[PDB]
Amino acid sequence: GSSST
Amino acid sequence: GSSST
Amino acid sequence: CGYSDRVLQLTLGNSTITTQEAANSVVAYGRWPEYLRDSEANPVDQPTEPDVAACRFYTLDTVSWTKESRGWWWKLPDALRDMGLFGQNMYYHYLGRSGYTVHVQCNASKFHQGALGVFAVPEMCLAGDSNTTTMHTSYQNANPGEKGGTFTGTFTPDNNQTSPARRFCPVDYLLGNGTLLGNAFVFPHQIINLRTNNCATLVLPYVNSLSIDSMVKHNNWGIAILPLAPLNFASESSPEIPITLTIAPMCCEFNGLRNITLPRLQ
Amino acid sequence: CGYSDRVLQLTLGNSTITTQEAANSVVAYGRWPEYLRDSEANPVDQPTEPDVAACRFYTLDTVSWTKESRGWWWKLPDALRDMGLFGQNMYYHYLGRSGYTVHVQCNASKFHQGALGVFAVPEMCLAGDSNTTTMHTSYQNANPGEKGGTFTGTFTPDNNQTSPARRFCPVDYLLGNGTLLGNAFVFPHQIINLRTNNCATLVLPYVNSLSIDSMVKHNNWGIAILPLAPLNFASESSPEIPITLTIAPMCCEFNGLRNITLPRLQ
Amino acid sequence: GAQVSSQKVGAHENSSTINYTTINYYRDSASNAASKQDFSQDPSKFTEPIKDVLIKTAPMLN
Amino acid sequence: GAQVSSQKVGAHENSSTINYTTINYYRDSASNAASKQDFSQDPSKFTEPIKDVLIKTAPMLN
Amino acid sequence: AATSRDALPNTEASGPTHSKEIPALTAVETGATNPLVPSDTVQTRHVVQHRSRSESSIESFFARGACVTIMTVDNPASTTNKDKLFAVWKITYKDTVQLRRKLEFFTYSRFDMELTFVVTANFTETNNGHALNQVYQIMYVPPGAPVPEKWDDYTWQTSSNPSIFYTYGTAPARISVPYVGISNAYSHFYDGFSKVPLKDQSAALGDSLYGAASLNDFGILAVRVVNDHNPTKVTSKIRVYLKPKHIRVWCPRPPRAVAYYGPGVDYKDGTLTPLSTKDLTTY
Amino acid sequence: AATSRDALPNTEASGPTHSKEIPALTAVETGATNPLVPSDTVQTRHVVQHRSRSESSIESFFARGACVTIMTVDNPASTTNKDKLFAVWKITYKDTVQLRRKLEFFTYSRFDMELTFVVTANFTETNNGHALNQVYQIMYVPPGAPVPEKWDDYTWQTSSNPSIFYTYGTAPARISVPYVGISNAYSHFYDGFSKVPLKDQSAALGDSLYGAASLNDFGILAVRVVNDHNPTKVTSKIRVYLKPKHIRVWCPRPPRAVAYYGPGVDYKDGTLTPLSTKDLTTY
Ligand SMILES: CCOC(=O)c1ccc(OCCCC2CCN(c3ccc(C)nn3)CC2)cc1
Ligand SMILES: CCOC(=O)c1ccc(OCCCC2CCN(c3ccc(C)nn3)CC2)cc1
Ligand SMILES: *C(=O)CCCCCCCCCCCCC
Ligand SMILES: *C(=O)CCCCCCCCCCCCC
Repeated sequence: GSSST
Repeated sequence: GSSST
Repeated sequence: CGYSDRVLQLTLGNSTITTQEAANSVVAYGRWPEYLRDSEANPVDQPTEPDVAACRFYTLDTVSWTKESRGWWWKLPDALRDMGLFGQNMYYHYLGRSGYTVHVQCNASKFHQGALGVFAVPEMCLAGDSNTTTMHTSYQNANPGEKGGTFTGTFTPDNNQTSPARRFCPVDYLLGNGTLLGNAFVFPHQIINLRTNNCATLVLPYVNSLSIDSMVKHNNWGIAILPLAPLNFASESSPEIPITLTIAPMCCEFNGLRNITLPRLQ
Repeated sequence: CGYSDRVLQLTLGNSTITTQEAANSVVAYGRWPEYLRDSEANPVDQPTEPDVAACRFYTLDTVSWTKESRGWWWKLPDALRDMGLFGQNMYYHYLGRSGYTVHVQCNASKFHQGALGVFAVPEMCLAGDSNTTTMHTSYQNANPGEKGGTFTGTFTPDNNQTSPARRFCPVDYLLGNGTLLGNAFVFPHQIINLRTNNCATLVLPYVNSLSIDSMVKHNNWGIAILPLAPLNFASESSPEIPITLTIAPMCCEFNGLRNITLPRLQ
Repeated sequence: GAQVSSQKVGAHENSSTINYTTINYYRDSASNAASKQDFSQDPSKFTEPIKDVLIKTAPMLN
Repeated sequence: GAQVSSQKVGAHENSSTINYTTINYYRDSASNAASKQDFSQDPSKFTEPIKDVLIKTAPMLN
Repeated sequence: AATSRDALPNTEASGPTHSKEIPALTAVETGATNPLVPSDTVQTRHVVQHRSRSESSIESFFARGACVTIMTVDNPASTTNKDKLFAVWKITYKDTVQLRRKLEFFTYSRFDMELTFVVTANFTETNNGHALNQVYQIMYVPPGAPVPEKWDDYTWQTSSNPSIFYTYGTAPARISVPYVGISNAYSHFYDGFSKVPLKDQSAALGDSLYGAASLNDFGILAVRVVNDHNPTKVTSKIRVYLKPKHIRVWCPRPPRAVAYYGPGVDYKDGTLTPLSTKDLTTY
Repeated sequence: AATSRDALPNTEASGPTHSKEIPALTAVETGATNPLVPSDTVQTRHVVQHRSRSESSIESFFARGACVTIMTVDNPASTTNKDKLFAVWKITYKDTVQLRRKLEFFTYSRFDMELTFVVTANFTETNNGHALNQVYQIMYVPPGAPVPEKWDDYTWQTSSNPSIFYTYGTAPARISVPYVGISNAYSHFYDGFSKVPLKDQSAALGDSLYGAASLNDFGILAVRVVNDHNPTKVTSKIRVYLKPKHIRVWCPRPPRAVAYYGPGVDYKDGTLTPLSTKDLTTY
């Protein structure tokens, strides 16, 4: 999915 | 993902 | 790593002094300044303690050392009476106590000669100008403020019995008080010997027969500077070098606040 | 045990420099010289690395500092183009890279005054003498070799439109390039202040937008020496002291060997 | 493929970290916006380029 | 990175909480819309700034 | 790990001092700047610092679109004896002064580049006729490719060159360009020549400009109005805005203190006295 | 935890009373407002309250774009002896009255700001010619930066200043600005001066305006038509709408009751009698 930080 | 509330 | 007896930095409040040619520094009677302890306290009211506003380095007017110079003197706290918020705090309260860092400044060159004796004297009572009456120096003449006074090589009595000069006549070899200068070394002191050092630095505790007193009526310390060895340079018959005096109040506190004291200083 | 910031010994190849009056030494941008790494390499042929034959101390012609002196400049590698096996290696190869130890020498006496600003400038492009045309300084005039060039206190435009002088006109307070000298301190530098030190020592890395380049077409570093405080002595109206410049190539390597380049230097 | 980062929040509403989402649309990174997540370094190489480390309380020359 | 919140629903259709989605597109929070999720406080500091706490059933002056 | 937007160091409380430690005393001859903070020379209180250097990061300093050139093109009546004006611009940050001075705080730089094009048009003749909406062609011609000689010659075919077709009145055109240097970094200064004068060879043959590397570093932009000649003449201007994104810089330099005079570091007579009068003892 | 949109307190049923408790009696001298509710003085029924104070929250009260200024610019014929008009506006909420009065219910405020620009144009001459679509440049010039003296001078390059390039006929332009104050909050009132008159120093030297802090608080907006002079003159207006978002306010104040007269609190003669006639015993 989507890699935050 | 997406933090609701 | 490089550190030395000769190279010092002093910092109090917004002021810093540096010196590259010191001869260590003296703490009078081995006692660093301190605030008044509860066990030795006497006035019961909450003291005023100005801290950085008054405990900082005030620089007084520069004097000039020449082959004619017999010597200079100042009294504390009197010399600081007109200095910033220290003086203001002093004149608004009945009682006050204070310690001091005295830093005497006098540089010259590898080809000049001379030695200044810098003495810090507890209760430095000086002798007056009269041989007809005694203990008669006026408050105005006893307290020069910042400007200080000088020593004379000769006692010359005030003859005007009708309008007395009412001042001190401090003879240098008698330390202006009837005792011989060669023994003044039992007082906390340093020597500015021009081949060795720029300056003198003395840290003075509050000294008194009382824990706190009237600063306006009473001086605790006297700073006396006398030429132990006369100024000399190369071959010039009348040389001159400046002596600048910088003093800092320390651990000072005040009691008995009221309206401001306005002294008759003239 | 005795060791100090002021007392140094440097040794490269058959040459040793000693100094008893240094003010430490500077490594430009914090980078010591190094040979070209395989990950940053670009020409594929086996490099020539002269080592002790070229990476040693070459001493250039001594210049003279006087009350009239506005300043001196040199370019690298140009100043070293005629120096022993370094110059030979430079002119036989298309490509070359090199770092440098620059050691500026200038002693005087405890009674002299003055301060030299020694600046190592990456890509030190200087301004030309023309107001009718731009970017027109000839290769011969841009490259003085060992002798270097000087700064002027005044911009004086080349008027001869028929036979142009085609050279630099480097105005000292503008660092010869349109910027103010007081800011030249953002460049790797040292100051020879005569009361403090004999010399300046700067260690320079190879700096460029490329890993290796044409040394004959391009200078990487400029050495600029300007009097920040004018020479003065005792009372003599026209004093003089020498400034000797000694430079060493470091970690230098060369690529693209062929016949020797014979440049039109006049 | 979404990248989610924190906002350094200045003047907070009269209304816990606040975030913003980013997605790259193009294959060439030159097409990308500026992240603005930059680093800082110490001025040492410019302000202190001397070979021997300096102690500020100590004499610079010894 | 999506933020999901509830709508305080007024006039409900002739059709359980209803939601709305929000995503911040910009790094600077000043670029953000107004959340409108604000708080309320008690008027006390303006209406009752007296040092001694007041009991409304009691005499104000005693 | 120190982020550009982290808060700066807190001020620590510091008291009186009487010691052999000398922070105030130093020797600038060494080449170093004395790293002092207020507590080294004055009595300080404790302050929790909140300020940050976020906006003075290299990205942030250059994160703005700067005008680097204004190109002029037209579309005249079929009749007028003079040729239809198409524009040719050699790409550079040096035709204007502001961005140039900012980039010149540094010797070398490396960045991706964003170009934004603001296009405006107007009528020139006291006339009265009209023009239909113009479409502009902005073609990049890289060094080597055929430069256009006519508004309508074969080169505008662009089979391989990158062109933008801009429609008047729409949002301003924009493209991104990679780091295109043949060097590891862009050189803002080049202390050298592109040619060696050889003794043996003639003087005129070995000559070149000082500080100039490739005669044509990055090529040209060629712009035209694609629409055919219209009875009423319209003139148009293309303003080019350049922004350095994803930037890195090396070797700091003093800023330009006197007016720029050309592509190099040259200064001109009469412009060399920037600083004004102020007396030593006057606040 | 009490949200702005939570329902207000329910009314509770209350019966008859005969006691020593005196809610109705009080003393306003204390500085307090008596916290009474209907059940304290009348018999009440039970009501389940549904109303809320959502729309009177500080955000909600200010959550609207308000007109703070109208800037006028033009683009004349090349020929006309008079200069092409570009606009310069000093940024402020005080040139208009409505938003000013709302913000002035409070002494201090803190907010992010949204600016929206509505641009309109028209023909001025009875003439008959035309103009092609105008692009406008709105440049922010912060205090210190070179203010433009000409529609086309070097300052419009904007290498570092933030500019908006607006295309006529497109949706109105919009930007957001952070809290930019050099203070912890914006001061709507400053009871002081920016200068101390010193005895020793001359009277004229120590003088300054009352209630004014920095002579130039936030800089100026400079607007121009980027298009070149067109034979038919077009005049244009830029309306600036300001909305305070993410707002906080401190220290409540009475609203302005008499007409504003300038940037300060000054009132003018003849405008001081707001209230109208109504008799004490007339409903
Ligand atoms: C000496 C001048 O300034 C510079 O050093 C300098 C200036 C600019 C710079 O960018 C290099 C040019 C890259 C080109 C390559 C692609 N470009 C394009 C491509 C397509 C289109 C339609 N329009 N422009 C235009 C820019 C890099 C360095
Ligand atoms: C005394 C006047 O009113 C105020 O107190 C007051 C008024 C305004 C206010 O905002 C401060 C101004 C911030 C500026 C900063 C950025 N601005 C910009 C920036 C870019 C562009 C294109 N256009 N405008 C314009 C607004 C803050 C306080
Ligand atoms: C990672 O990105 C997975 C989640 C994708 C969410 C929707 C992305 C929005 C559409 C992007 C289209 C592609 C851009 C060319
Ligand atoms: C958290 O946000 C992960 C889910 C992302 C869903 C798609 C977001 C829609 C595209 C936003 C693009 C970025 C805005 C600059």
